[PDB]
Parts: sequence; structure tokens; C-alpha cells
Amino acid sequence: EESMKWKKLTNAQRSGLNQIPNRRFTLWWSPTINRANVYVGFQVQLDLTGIFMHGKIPTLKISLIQIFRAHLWQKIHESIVMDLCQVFDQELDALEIETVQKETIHPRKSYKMNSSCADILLFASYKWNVSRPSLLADSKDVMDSTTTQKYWIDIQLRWGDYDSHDIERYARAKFLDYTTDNMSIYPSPTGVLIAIDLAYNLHSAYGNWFPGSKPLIQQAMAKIMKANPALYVLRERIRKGLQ
Amino acid sequence: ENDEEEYEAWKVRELKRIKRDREDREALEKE
Amino acid sequence: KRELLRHRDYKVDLESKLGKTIVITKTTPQSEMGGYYCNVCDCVVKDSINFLDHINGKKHQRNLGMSMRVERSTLDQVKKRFEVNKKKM
Amino acid sequence: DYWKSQPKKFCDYCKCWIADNRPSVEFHERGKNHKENVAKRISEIKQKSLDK
Amino acid sequence: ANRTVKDAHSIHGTNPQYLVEKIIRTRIYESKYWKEECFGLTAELVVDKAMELRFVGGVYGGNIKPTPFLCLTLKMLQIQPEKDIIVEFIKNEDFKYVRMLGALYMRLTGTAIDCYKYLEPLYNDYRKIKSQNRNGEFELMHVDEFIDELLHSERVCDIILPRLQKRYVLEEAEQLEPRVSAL
Amino acid sequence: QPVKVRVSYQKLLKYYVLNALKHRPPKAQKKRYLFRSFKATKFFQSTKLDWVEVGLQVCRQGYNMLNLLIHRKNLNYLHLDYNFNLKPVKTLTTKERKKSRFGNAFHLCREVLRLTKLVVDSHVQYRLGNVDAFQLADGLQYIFAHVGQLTGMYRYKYKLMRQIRMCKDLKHLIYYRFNTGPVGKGPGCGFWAAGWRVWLFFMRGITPLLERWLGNLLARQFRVESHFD
Amino acid sequence: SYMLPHLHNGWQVDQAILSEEDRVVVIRFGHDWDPTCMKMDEVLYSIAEKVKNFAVIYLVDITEVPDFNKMYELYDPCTVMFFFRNKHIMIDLGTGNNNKINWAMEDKQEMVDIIETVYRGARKGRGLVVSPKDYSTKYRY
Amino acid sequence: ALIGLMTYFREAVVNTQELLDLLVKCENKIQTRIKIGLNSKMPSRFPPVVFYTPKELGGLGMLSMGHVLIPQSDLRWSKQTDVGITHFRSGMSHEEDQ
Amino acid sequence: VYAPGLDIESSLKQLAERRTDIFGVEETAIGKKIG
Amino acid sequence: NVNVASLTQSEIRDIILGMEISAPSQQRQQIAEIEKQTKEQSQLTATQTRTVNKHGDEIITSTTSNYETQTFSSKTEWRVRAISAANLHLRTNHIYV
Amino acid sequence: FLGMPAPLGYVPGLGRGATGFTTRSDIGPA
RNA sequence: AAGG
RNA sequence: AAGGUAAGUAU
Ligand SMILES: O=P(O)(O)O[C@H]1[C@@H](OP(=O)(O)O)[C@@H](OP(=O)(O)O)[C@@H](OP(=O)(O)O)[C@@H](OP(=O)(O)O)[C@H]1OP(=O)(O)O
Repeated sequence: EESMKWKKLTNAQRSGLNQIPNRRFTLWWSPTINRANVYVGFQVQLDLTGIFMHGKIPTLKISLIQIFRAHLWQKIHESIVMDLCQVFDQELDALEIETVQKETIHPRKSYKMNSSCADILLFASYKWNVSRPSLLADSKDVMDSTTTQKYWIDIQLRWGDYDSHDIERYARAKFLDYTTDNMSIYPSPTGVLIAIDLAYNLHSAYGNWFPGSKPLIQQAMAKIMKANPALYVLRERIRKGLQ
Repeated sequence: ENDEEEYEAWKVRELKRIKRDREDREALEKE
Repeated sequence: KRELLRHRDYKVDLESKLGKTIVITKTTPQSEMGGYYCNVCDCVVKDSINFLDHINGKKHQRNLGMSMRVERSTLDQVKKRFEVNKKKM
Repeated sequence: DYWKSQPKKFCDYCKCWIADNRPSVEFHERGKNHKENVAKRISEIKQKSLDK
Repeated sequence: ANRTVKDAHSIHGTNPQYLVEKIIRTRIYESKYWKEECFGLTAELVVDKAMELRFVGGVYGGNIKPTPFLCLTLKMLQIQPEKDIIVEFIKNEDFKYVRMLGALYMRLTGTAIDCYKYLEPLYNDYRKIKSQNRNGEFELMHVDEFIDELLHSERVCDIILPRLQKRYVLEEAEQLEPRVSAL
Repeated sequence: QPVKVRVSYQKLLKYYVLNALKHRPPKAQKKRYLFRSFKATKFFQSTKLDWVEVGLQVCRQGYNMLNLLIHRKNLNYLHLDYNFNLKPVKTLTTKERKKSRFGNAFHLCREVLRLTKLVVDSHVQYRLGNVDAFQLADGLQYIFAHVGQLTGMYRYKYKLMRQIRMCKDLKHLIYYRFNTGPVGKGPGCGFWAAGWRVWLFFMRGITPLLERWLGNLLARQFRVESHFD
Repeated sequence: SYMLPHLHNGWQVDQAILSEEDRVVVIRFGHDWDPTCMKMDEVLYSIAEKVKNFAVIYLVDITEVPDFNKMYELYDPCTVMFFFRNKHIMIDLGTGNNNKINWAMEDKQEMVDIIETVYRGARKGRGLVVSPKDYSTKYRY
Repeated sequence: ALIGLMTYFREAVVNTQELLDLLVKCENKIQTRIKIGLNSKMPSRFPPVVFYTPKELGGLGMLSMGHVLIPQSDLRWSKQTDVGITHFRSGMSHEEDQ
Repeated sequence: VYAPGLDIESSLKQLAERRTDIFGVEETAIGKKIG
Repeated sequence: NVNVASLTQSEIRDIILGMEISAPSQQRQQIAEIEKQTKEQSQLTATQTRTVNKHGDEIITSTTSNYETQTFSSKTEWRVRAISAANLHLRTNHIYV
Repeated sequence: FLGMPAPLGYVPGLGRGATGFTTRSDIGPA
């Protein structure tokens, strides 16, 4: 922006270059302008992204297209799934996991918020004892609800606005909706859904838990959020857009 | 066993149908 | 010479290749590419639903020497179908 | 915040613009329309040569 | 195909398939069951598919997903069967679901005279059946209950049935004999 | 009396005075009759029918006309129900919901036909024996006193706030002259003449606009101080 | 308004769109007698010499040449459309109609900027360009 | 412009009721200008935080000569700790709108 | 860039034909040509 | 462990000076892959998965885009365990009898 | 070319492969 | 590739 | 009721 300020440019070029401050301002406050409470109307899902536009905010849309270029959303989902795969592979014997399988899924699986499939499938050497569904932060688990031999993990990414950024409520709703509808198909009734708020860097998980799954996955997700490569790319892109 | 339970359910359904017919007739009778 | 429409006696293996991975190169023609393919109409479709739409389409039936018209059934054959279905089980 | 436009390729035979990467280019070239346009261009070139 | 057969005549002054809502018709036309097992169905083929029915219902789930029973009903609306075919469906005794499909078609397209002439005698059936709710859950009811819903409920299996002249009105004009129940 | 009915009286007097002031003698004209000229052409026949039957016929014809208008550009994803509610058959894409756009005139016609459908349906319910004559009268009174609730006419022409406010004022007047003495509050007022008159006087003025719009749409074909230099 | 070249049939309009390979074909659909068209044509005449390196301006009477009324929805008093290499270049003006300029402008520099943006976007191979100025409001205060 | 006006007529504005209505009208006009610059459609409710936040924190650094209420729904925030996620609000004890 | 002289004259003649509020003797509407 | 012949003049100047050509970390290598578009991405592999359309209909689709296609080589996968069991006699020489 | 007449049997729409557009349904002759 |  | 259409290439 500084270099072009002193170059020979036409009026259209200079008019286009005076919008970058407005784009920076719009994206700085984006979790506030881009709200369904602020702009009452229908939602449009940004292509290649899980971002819903509650109104035509081209000043914000243009700068959101840059941040999620080169399929950043898909790469973030894939990296988180892979990291959880290594986390569960490192704890095969302690958790009595006979094998950890990363399920084949749609390339646009992270994009589809209407319904979702399992991301990581866990098989048990012997049947696990499954607790009633509970949040990741919650620690009061009876751990005696039912039993299973297949455990699935769902990774959900979202771009929360100011009003809707309660990641725990989002995880609860997604688990109680995908596991109880006729759209989402899962290998087993028991599983956990992990929701990530990319706009606020909030993470949570709702669903069943087997002994040792929750205590491991807590700091697993914490470290993933702290030091993910694709998450770091998103952070740096947001910082560069915000200057 | 299963046949007896089926017969009991069929008799209950027939009684319910008789009651429904009586109610339908009484709807016109009252009005 | 367009014969009347007839029901498909064979099920379609929509979920036959679930989870499978198919390697495709430049030389590989449409026959062995991923997705669904019909030789009758020589086309490739990458959906189960779109493949069902295609095999239910006008052009696919036309390439089979067929027509979209469905024959009106008769009472005798309906009764005989009832009889044979009852006898089968 | 600098905008880098993705390269675009113009298919002369079909007179259309496509993305300049291997997947999009190969998908366009493998299509029926591109093959028909290429054959038509070859036929027109031969006809023009004979007419000349 | 998807349109009504040419030889078919109008029902209630409209297209025979139009007895079902356009939303539900569009959902049925896009269903996997309709595109797979209902591409071309004659009366024989409908009979063949009718016995495979395991439940009766309309649509279920958050998204409108039709049951095979509704798809077969719409198929019979599309390709019009003759009245004697409907009676033979109703006259069936071994299979309850085929008789229910015939009764539903008779209620949809038959005259108000026919809805009491051919469906009221089915009150003698009390066979237990499974009915799928709009939430995807299945519940148990009986044949007589389904006939009562057909003859008295405006909406059955997510279909708004055509208006019926009331039974006492039909009895007063004495063109239909009053129903004499077995009990 | 409550404040609302006093404001009702004042607003009714305001409308009366404004009508009296703005009155102008009718302009001289040659007597031309639309229905007489309809009879002259061969496209129209005459008969005598029950009013309820003609109401059903007019409702069906208006529904058919609107369906013809809706499916003019082959917009198969828009469905008009029999209560005249325009609803989509699927989850419309943004381009789909942009191309499925109609002017305020179309929606005003749709809501007018919806009001007629409501009236004819009330009369049919009376004829079917479902509702009583007193119930039919009370329902007709509720229809004209609550057009803003039953239909969304004011959204597509905000000048109908005048008609809606006048209907509310007449409702207040008739209710507080009616629910007096032993008679208390609740449904059963009836006396639907006032709102009926109000909305027919609305129709006599809204007719030419809709005639012009429909004629333009259904046809085969579709100062100095500024530019003196 | 009368100094600009005119096209007298649909074939002439097609040829004018087809002839120019390196310039934007700006065509105004309307009537020389319509005041809105008079304003737009005066604006186009004021800039005709300036943009002659990358734009050519033609005027078409939609009554004399009705071959594009149904196609291009030319049911407005004035309409300006942009074509580059036999492709209609849409522009996001912010008015809800991205296909044409259906009003009359008052600033020559405004129209020149729009023409330049269309030219650049079409040269890059784009079917839609974003106007440098929004027209969701008239900026009247 | 606003401080040039106010610091000049510091004592005379308050008795001038026509000026109080003019300041609010002009402030709302420029806020509407910013809102329509953001999106074409007008928001149903637009938070004052984006307007009146000082430019140091990314806001516009707006100065106000009007009575603008901040909804209590815009004073709540949450941060994620190690044990879990904790929700916070500003202006507790169920006070009136700030 | 600009139209030739005869074309300018023809365009002005068409404008005068279709603008009777400026030209002609009788005055029809802005767009009409009959009078 | 590099050859001096392949070093360019700029690299030689950097070596002579104190400029440090540090090898990017494993985290930094992953960041570069994510930050940049896939190099000459070739959709040579097609995967069929059971998904839903935009109207909520279960559908079987074949996709070639190289996303969500990374293979997780686990310690339980037989491919890893095969080379793990290779040269197993190393554990045989040292025992705790 | 300017001044030249249109060739007989020429459709000015598909002669150059032009594609139309629709902004709304209340505009245009069906 | 499928729909009127 | 709008000022909320990505522009495509394939099937
Ligand atoms: O327009 P309002 O004077 O407010 O009338 C409303 C109400 O109307 P809504 O259904 O539109 O809310 C009833 O009026 P009707 O619908 O019956 O015409 C009701 O009437 P009754 O209880 O007398 O039947 C009652 O009106 P009233 O003030 O005459 O009691 C009530 O008024 P409030 O909302 O002021 O209670």
C-alpha cells in the first residue's frame, strides 16, 4: 500500500487502492458486522469455507477469500485429523485400541455443515465401557452407560460470530443432531464430536467417552490448538490482513 | 401364545371400532 | 420401432466400489475411470443419484431401442402374478 | 492483503478462459467439446489450405 | 418416466399425481427408491414391489424423505390402474400392506361412493402393522385404525385426502346403504 | 370510554372531513359499460349461479392466473399453494432466489386473491354446515377487521394502512357499541358491513392499477429545466 | 447524442461486437429522443475521444433494432452494456443488476473509470468486474 | 468539526435545544453513511462498539454528543482456560443498559 | 470516433421527427412521431 | 554433507559471510506446504465415498481432488509392522533369561 | 460493417453465439 | 449426464 | 419487493 501511493496510477487504480483501509476495518470487526442478529436475512456459505455470510459485505468477503485461499479450511481439518491420529496411535496399548483408522471421507467433508461423517475410527481389542455423552470440560462421567467395540471421532470447524461463538453449545447441538438424524451415517452409535471455533480459537468436544479418552484428548486438543501448522497459517494470514 | 395375543388385540380393535361407530352415530343423533 | 418401457430386473451396484481408490492416468479412457459408466450410452457419471437419473433418462432408453411409454397391465396377468407370488412363499 | 490473481488460460479452440493448472486444463481438454472444436479447427485449416 | 401416462384421465379435475403436494412429489421424484425400483412399474410390477413393503407412512426425518409406501402410492397415481385392479388390491387377504395400498389409492381417486363401498368392508381386518412416524420412528397399529383414518382423517400418511361427503349425508339421500357393523 | 375508542372516533371524523373537502363533481363522460361490451363479444356467456359457486370459480381462476404468471419463465422451484402463499419447493440458491422475484403489484394481487379466498372459504364452511350463520357473520367481521393479520397487503402497498386503520377504528366503534350491557367481550360481534364497504372501496381504486399491470405482463409485447442545454 | 455512430440492424450490432478484438464495445440501447438517453449519450460523447484507445461507443435504437429486447432485458429508458471479444462483460455496480447500466450518469470520469475497469478485467479474462464505485445509493446529502 | 463546535459553544449548546437535535441527527447520518459503506442493506441493530471504540483498539474513535445505549448483550465475552471455558460479562449485578 | 456529417444530419432528422416538443408545428408526446 | 561444486556464487558469498542458511524445521516445512497451493497437483487417484447432496440425499460420489486423501501409517498397519518385524534377530541376541 | 444490410435468414441472437440473461420473472414476454 |  | 447472482470448464 505504501509503494503504490507514489506511483503513476489512473483514477480507477487509486480508487481501488483506497479501499484497503476499509477492508482492514471491516475484517477487524467482522465477528460483529457478520451476524444474523445484525443483518437479519438468509445465510450464504462462502465457497471453499465454512463461513456463512449474513449479508453481501463485499469489503469483508474479498478479504475472507484471501485468508482461506489454497483450501486452508480443508487443510486445517486434515491436519487436525492427522494430529489426533498420531495422538491415538501413541496411546494404543494404554487405551486398549487394537487399531486406529483414519476414515476415507469426501474432500469437501469439512465444508458440509448440513451433515457430517466420522473422521477417525477406533477399534477396540475388547469391548469398551462407554459413558453418557458429556462435554470435554466436564469430568463427572458415570462411564457405565453401554459398551461398544467401534469408536468414531468427528472434527468440526466453524467461524463463529460475536453472538454465536459458544463452542460447547455448538458441539452439543452437532452431536445431538448428526447422531440422531437420517443424513449423517456413523460406524457406531458411540463417538465424540470435536468442534473448533477458528474465529475465536475455542475448542470443545461433546459425545461419549471411554476410559482414558477424555483425559488424553483434553491436552491433545490443547496442544493441537497451540501448535498446529495449518492453524498457524490461518493466524498469520489474519495478522497480515489486519496489519 | 402369539395367536392368543393376536386374537386379544383383534378383539380389542373390534371393540374400539364398535365404540367408534356408536360415537359416529351419536354425533348425528345429538346434532 | 421403439419398444415399450420395462422394469429393470437387475439391481444396480451403486455401493459396489465404496472406499476403493482408482488410479487414473492420461492414457486411461472413460471405460475404467472412477465413478459410474454405461456402455449402452457410453457416458461417465460420478454420482449414484445422477447415474440413476441417467439410466432412467430418455436417451439411455432410446439407445436400448426402447420408449418411455409403460404398457397398461391387464387383470388376468395381475391375478396370475398374485397367485405365483403367493405360491412362491 | 495484497491480491494475487490466479493465472488463467485461454483455450483458442473453444474460445473460453480456464484456470491455468494441470487439473482444469486436462479436464477441459478431455471433454467432448474441446475434441470437437479441435477436429473442427483441423477441418477448417485443411479446407482453407485447399481453397488457397 | 416421471409424467402421467397419456391414456390416464384426470382425477378430481386435476392431474392424477397432483393429489400429493408439490413439495412431497418433488421429494419423492428425487428419492433413491423411486429412481431405482420405480423407474417403470406396471400393475404386475407394483404388486411385486407392494409385498416387499414393511411399513406404511408418508415422509420422515428432518429433510423430507418418503417411505416406499408413499412412492408406490405416487407411482399408482402416475400410471392409472383400472377400478377392478384397485378392488383386487383390496380383495387381497394374505398381504395386509397391498390391501392398504389399494385402499389408500381408492380413497385418493375413487368416488365418495367407492370410499364407503370398498373400504368400509375392510373394518373386519385387525392385523397388527408397523407405521413409521414423521420422526423416523415406527409404531404399531391395526388395519381397522388405518381404514378409520382414511375415512375420517383429512391428512393420512402426509397426504391431504380429497373431501368426502359425510356418511349421514349419503345415508339421507339413500343412494348408499347404511353400514351394518359386525358387532 | 377508553382512549383507543376516542382516537377511533377522532380518526373516523378525520376521514369523513377529508372526504368531504376533497370531493369533486364527477367528470362528464360517455356511458361505456364493461360487462355489456363483454356480452357483445362471443367470448362471454351468461348464466345464473349460486354466489358460493361463483366464489369458488373465481378463486380457482385467480389461482390459475397466478400460477400462469409464476411459471412464466419456467420457474419450477416456486410453488403457489391454494391459500395463495408463495413458497419455494427447495432450498433456493442465491441466483434462484434472485430470479424468483416479483414486483409489489404481483404480491398485491396475490394478497387480494387471498382475501377473496378467505371470504369464499368462510362462506363454504357455512354452506358445509361446519360453522353457524352467527359464526359465519363473526368470521366475516373478523376477516375485514384483521386484513393486516390475515394478509400481508400493507407490505406491498403501505397506503393500505389507511384502510387497515379505518377497519380497526370501525371495529372499535362497533365493538364498543355492541359489547355493552349484558353483552361482554369475546367473539360473536358480527356486523361486517363496515369493513366490507371499506375494502370494496379500496378495490374500486386498486382495480385499474392491477388491470394495467396484468395487461402489460400478459401481452405478447413488453423537463426544460433539466435538459434544456 | 447524434455525433456517435449508430447501428441500424441486429447484424450490424453483432458485427460491431465481433469486429473489435482489442477494445471494449460499449453499446447504448435506447432512443435518441429519451431524456435519460440524451444525458447518457452526452456523457458518452464527452469521453468518446478519450477512451478511443481501449473502447468504442455505439448507439442502438431498441425500436429500430428490437432483436435484443428479450435477450438483454432492454425494457428501460436507457441501457449501457459492455462487450469484449464477443463476450458480455458483467459489472458489479452494486445496483442488483450486474449486466447493464440502466440509468444515466453525470460524471465523465465515472464512466471512464467504469470503462477502464471493464477493459482490464476482460483483458485478464474475467466475466465479471467490480465497479470502483458502489451505486446502492445516490450519495445525495 | 464536532469538538470545534462544542469547545466553542461549551456552555451555550445545552440551552439550545435545536442544536441538540441537530448533533444527534448529523451523528446518525454519518453512522448510516458508514453502515451503508459496509453493506447495502441497513442492519436491524448495529453495535456502538464498532463506532465508538478508540482508533488504538481498531475502532473509529468516534466522539458522541448524543444518548446512545449499549445493549447488555454486547458486554459479554468468554475466554478458554485449561480447565474449561469461562464466560464473563461487563456491568454485573443486573444493572441498567450502559 | 464520431459519426460522419450525413449520419449526423440523419440522426438529427430522426430526433426532430421523434421530438415534437422541440421541433415541428404540432406537438405530440415526447416519444411519438405521428404529429 | 554437501558438494562444493553445486554451490552457487550467492551461496558461496553467504557461506563466506556470516549469513546462515538454516534448514527449515519440520513445522516450517509443513507450513510451507499448507501456505502454498499444491505443486502441479495431479488428480491421478479417484476416491468414492458415501456423502449427501445439498438437498440431503445420500449419494455415492467419485472425487479426484487431493484433499482428505492423506494416508495415516499407524503402528498397527501391516505395512509398517512388516518392516518392523524385518531384522528381528537384533532382539534375539540380547535376552533377559 | 456500418451501412450494410442484414443477410437474409440471419438471427442476431445466435449468429454470434450470444447468451441472454434474466434478472427477474416480471420482465419479458414470457 | 437429467429434467419441461 | 429489492439494493444479497462469483465468472467458469466438464458431466
Ligand atoms: O383492536 P383491539 O381493540 O385491541 O381488539 C383486541 C382484540 O383484537 P385482536 O384479535 O386483533 O387482538 C379483540 O378484538 P376482536 O379481535 O375480537 O375484534 C378483543 O375484542 P373482544 O375481547 O371485545 O372480543 C379486544 O377488543 P376490546 O378492546 O373491544 O375488548 C382486544 O383489545 P385489547 O387488545 O385492547 O384488549
